[PDB]
Amino acid sequence: SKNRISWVGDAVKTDGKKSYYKKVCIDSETLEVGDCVSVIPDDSSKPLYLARVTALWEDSSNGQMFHAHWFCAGTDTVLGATSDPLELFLVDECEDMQLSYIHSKVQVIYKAPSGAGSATYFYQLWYDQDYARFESPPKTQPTEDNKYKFCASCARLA
Amino acid sequence: HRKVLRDN
Ligand SMILES: [Zn+2]
Repeated sequence: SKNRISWVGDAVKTDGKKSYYKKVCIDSETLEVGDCVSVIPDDSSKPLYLARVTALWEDSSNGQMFHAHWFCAGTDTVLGATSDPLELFLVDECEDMQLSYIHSKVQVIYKAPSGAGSATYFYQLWYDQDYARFESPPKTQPTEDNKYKFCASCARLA
Repeated sequence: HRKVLRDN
């Protein structure tokens, strides 16, 4: 909840009706144009709305405002849900909005296209096939007498 | 088109 709201810096453009700014302080946090921001929906139950702050201005009419450029999640698309809650999509949805509606500052990055990467097998845990369990890998050490042919599973199964 | 219509 944003209650203490102060402009940071002198105004960058003036409409003679709006006065635009580059930065605003809200509570302790400082927020610039291009930062991203979180908004609680009209339905508190629904997930948070996320947006980029594209402009900050003071209106003769209306007060201390910003323009939200919305993101949307998978569930707002043909896709239904999606594997990662952190996943987001650009969408051409906007709104002027009072700065006091801002829940929190958030971090949204762009994820450039990646390549397949190293296709190698990996393991993390040991499977006790007798008792149907996963443990952390047993740390059974070899001697220097049998290092050259050591099998950890021979060692335990003896 | 607006997406947040509450007032407070
Ligand atoms: Zn817009």
